[PDB]
Amino acid sequence: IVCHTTATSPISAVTCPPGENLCYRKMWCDAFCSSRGKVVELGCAATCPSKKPYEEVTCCSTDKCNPHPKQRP
Amino acid sequence: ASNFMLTQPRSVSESPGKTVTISCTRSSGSIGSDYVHWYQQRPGSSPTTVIYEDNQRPSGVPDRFSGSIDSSSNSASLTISGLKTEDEADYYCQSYDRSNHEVVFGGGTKLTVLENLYF
Amino acid sequence: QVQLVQSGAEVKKPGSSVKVSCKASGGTFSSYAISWVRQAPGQGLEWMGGIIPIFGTANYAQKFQGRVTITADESTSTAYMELRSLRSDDTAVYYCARDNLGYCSGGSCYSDYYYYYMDVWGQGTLVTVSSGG
Repeated sequence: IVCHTTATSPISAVTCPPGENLCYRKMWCDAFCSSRGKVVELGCAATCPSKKPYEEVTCCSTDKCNPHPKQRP
Repeated sequence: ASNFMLTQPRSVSESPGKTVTISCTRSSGSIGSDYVHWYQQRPGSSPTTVIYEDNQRPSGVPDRFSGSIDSSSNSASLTISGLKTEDEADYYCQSYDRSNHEVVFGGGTKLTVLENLYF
Repeated sequence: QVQLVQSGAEVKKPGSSVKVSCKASGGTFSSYAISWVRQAPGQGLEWMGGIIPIFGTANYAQKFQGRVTITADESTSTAYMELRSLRSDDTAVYYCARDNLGYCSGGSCYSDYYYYYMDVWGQGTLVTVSSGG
């Protein structure tokens, strides 16, 4: 699977490592949420990441299915 | 389609050692819905920040500079106490219009330090 | 203590274009946005737009949409403002300026554009446009 990642500069799409067949999006507010919106982490995973309180995590299983909001139709 | 306006006085004048206040009034929408920052610009120089995020002071900026917000007048204010001749400069407020996704600048205030004493 | 260093003053005929550059010290734009702000003679600051290289996206003020192009090359740590179809109202000092609040850290990034305060400013570039057109 190819997933979007926020770990690169510029943000980019990457082929996920072996055994990581999901893309994920994890989002939470920081103190600038009211202006910059939520912080978003995008990447690859074997199992859909666990979420702490006030975090949102959603996974998907098709190529490039987890775009950053500013790179999403 | 038009951005909101930030209106400042064109000119403010005062003697050294006094306190001066420069206001920045938002024409539409609430002043508190978006941060207001303030820049100083001396002649022939680039702007520098004196107040950011309504009332925060960058390192290096003297404590004589402070910022505040007044919801009832829908305005932000830059206050300079103990005015010094070196404070003569243009000052601009700045905020952001979320509807149009644009930075908004106030029109600028020229601060002049009076040389004689008046009453 | 990043600095932004801009190209030099230019004098242009009406209808021509100018491309002003803005070189960041330190070899990178990181996750910062760079805006272009201009100041016509004796007038106030005016935002033209900005660019966030880490997202590959630019934002424009409606007044300049389609006539200005703002770009940046991370590999040469240089940002640019190309303003076309120059006219007398474009005589101004043009500044580049960094948004103090980066868009990314620790492998995650903010979701929305929001132009915060401008901490580091270039020295400005005067562009003078002759009359007519």
